[PDB]
Amino acid sequence: NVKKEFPVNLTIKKNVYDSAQDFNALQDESRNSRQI
Amino acid sequence: RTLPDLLPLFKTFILPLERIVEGLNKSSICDSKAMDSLQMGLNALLILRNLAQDTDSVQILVKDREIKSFILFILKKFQCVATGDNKWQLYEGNATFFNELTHYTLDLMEAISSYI
Amino acid sequence: EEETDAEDTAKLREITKLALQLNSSAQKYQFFHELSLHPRETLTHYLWSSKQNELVLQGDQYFNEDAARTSDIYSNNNNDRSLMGNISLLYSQGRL
Amino acid sequence: SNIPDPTLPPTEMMTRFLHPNWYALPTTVWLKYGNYNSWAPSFNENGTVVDSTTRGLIWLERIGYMD
Amino acid sequence: NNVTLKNLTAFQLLSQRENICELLNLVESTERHNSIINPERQRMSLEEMKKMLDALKNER
Amino acid sequence: KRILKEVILAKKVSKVPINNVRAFPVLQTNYNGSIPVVRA
Amino acid sequence: SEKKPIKISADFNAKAKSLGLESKFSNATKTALGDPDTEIRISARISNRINELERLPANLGTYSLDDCLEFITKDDLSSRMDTFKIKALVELKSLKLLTKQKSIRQKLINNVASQAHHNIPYLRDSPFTAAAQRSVQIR
Amino acid sequence: SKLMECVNDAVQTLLQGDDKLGKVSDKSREISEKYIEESQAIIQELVKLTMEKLESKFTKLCDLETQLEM
Amino acid sequence: SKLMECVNDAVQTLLQ
Amino acid sequence: MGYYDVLAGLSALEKSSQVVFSATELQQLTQKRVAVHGYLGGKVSLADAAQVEYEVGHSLLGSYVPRQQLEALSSVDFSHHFHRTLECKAALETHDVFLA
Amino acid sequence: QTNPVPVTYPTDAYIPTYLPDDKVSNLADLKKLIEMDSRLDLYLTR
Repeated sequence: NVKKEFPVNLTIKKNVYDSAQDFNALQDESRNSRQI
Repeated sequence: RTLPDLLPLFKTFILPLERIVEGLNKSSICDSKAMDSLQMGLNALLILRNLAQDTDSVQILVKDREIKSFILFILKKFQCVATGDNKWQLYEGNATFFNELTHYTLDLMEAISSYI
Repeated sequence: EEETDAEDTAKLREITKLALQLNSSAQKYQFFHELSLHPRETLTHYLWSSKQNELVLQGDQYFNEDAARTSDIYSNNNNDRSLMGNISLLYSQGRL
Repeated sequence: SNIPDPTLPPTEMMTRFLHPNWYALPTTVWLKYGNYNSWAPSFNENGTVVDSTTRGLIWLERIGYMD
Repeated sequence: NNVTLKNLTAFQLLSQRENICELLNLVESTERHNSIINPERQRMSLEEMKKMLDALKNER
Repeated sequence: KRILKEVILAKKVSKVPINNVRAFPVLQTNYNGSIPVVRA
Repeated sequence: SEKKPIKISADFNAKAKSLGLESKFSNATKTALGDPDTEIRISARISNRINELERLPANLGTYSLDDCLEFITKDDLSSRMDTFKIKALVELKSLKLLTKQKSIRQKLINNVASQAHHNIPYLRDSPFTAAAQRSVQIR
Repeated sequence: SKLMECVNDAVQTLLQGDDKLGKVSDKSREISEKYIEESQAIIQELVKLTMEKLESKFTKLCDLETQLEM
Repeated sequence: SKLMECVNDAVQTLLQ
Repeated sequence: MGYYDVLAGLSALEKSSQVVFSATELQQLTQKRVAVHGYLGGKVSLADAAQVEYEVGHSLLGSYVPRQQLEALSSVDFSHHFHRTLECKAALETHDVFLA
Repeated sequence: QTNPVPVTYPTDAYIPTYLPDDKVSNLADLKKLIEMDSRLDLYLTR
């Protein structure tokens, strides 16, 4: 006498529709034939 | 017996139960303090009955005018309910409480029935 | 014998059902008579009992695998913290 | 660690959870003494939560009028 | 057929609320009140009583 | 994407919201340890 | 609207509903997470996210654009090279320790529910819970 | 379940006033009369059912008398 | 809304 | 599998001009739940769990690696392993199909 | 049999004794009928 959400790490994820726009670190050097 | 001055506390919790039961023929448990006092009385009564299931405890209980008078009061209220007297008519909203009460009392009576 | 037993049982059950209906009507009459005798006390009792019963009926709502699987009820932003506050004790008892 | 993969069943928490607010309290017993034994104790209400008439009214409302 | 704390509290609260709502005349219970009275059943029972009374009267 | 691009390019908006993570991921050189293995 | 807005009948399921108490006679409510279809779908999404996280490179430094004030001379080490790597690791490991969190959560919930009638006042003080706890202790 | 909040507020306002309880008492009195009428009807039907029961048991009595004579 | 209207009308009829 | 996949494979390796498609080659290139663990309930028999087939798939080193073994692995070998299995797989599959 | 076989439906019910004797005028007849039924049961069972 607010709802704190899990972080949306957008920088980590990849583009779903056009994956030719991801950062060069995330891309796969296999569509332009540069693996070997 | 081994713990004297234990019965006085239970009597302090049990006699206001007598007053309440007399006032139990109408809606009179509106407040939470009333409900708390009623529940404390019922718990003390059950404790007394469980102890009275033993020889030394019932011997100590018999030598007490207050407990015997309370048992007689509850029995006369039960008789008034049974014979259908117009003096004191139990309000059904309280019946539950009364029910438990009666049972405990009878058990007590059973025990002390050997000493009268 | 079986027919007689079944018939007697059915008749007894019908009579008991009618007796229970009589009890219900009599209890409603008694409530309204008591209200006519002492309105203030019965109305205060009604208000208190309704509040208490509503409080009781809302004691198990966050126990439905939806509140359990999402992080809402475990958040500290809850004004009432009757769930997380136990942790310490539960840890000292080793049960957890 | 011994912790399994999060995609392996089971995955539900409250599958066998019971809150005390549904624990099947004790009530009247409703004994039955033959057919022509009417001067017989019908109930047995020793450690009940609610008395006989209220239990009967509950049964009447929920079961007796189910038809 | 089973009775738990939730069921008991719900039943008691429902009875209380029904009674109070009836006090304020906020409820119309003609169906229940005429299925319990059942005036057809009243007439049937009255005619049965009359027939039984005539039977007892004429046996003498 | 094309609609928004042509809307912004034509200057058909008063202001453009600018909220960007001020970092961006990039690869990193990856060398080996020079202390040889004992291999018991 | 004009007449009585309740109109109680002899059903007890419409009567109970019209006065508010509708779900109060069922044991447990109905939820969405109780079906195996939604469980399979959630598991699929979680597995896909974990796949994507694990297909990332290990050497995943980050240029922070505030390294300007830290005059790095090609020999110093940037104090923020591991910020996206730390977040990736945190998310991956948190996604891999889901069942452990579930188990601890359900232990907490069970051990706090079993003591409802002893720790919560408005449940401990109802006449029915008191009557039941007394009935158990009848010698 | 929203109507009951208004009902509770109305009952509280009733408890606030002083000269409001007499009308409540009179209305409850009339309602009690309604319910005693209902109980009278139920009691009459109970009487009918017990009459039927007694008739059946009376036939049983006649059979028992025949057995005793045998 | 209309709920308060009905409740207050009932209370006024009760008190009059 | 796919025409553009075949082209990407033949271009990864530098032997793209040493391949010639036929008519048919071109026309064909254009086209309950048993409780396994017991962290949440009462575990079912281990025999029942073995009867079911497990498939993690999403992880790379499976669902479990012991502490000592993982702590004492070689990173160069596994980097080359992942480069062979994850990235260079299409080229090797094409080299398995074509190029004798 | 040596026990009364607990059952699931209510086997009896009290009759309320708090009703006004003036308004309800057929309770006495119902209680008389109940007593006669009990007597018939006793006689048959004996």
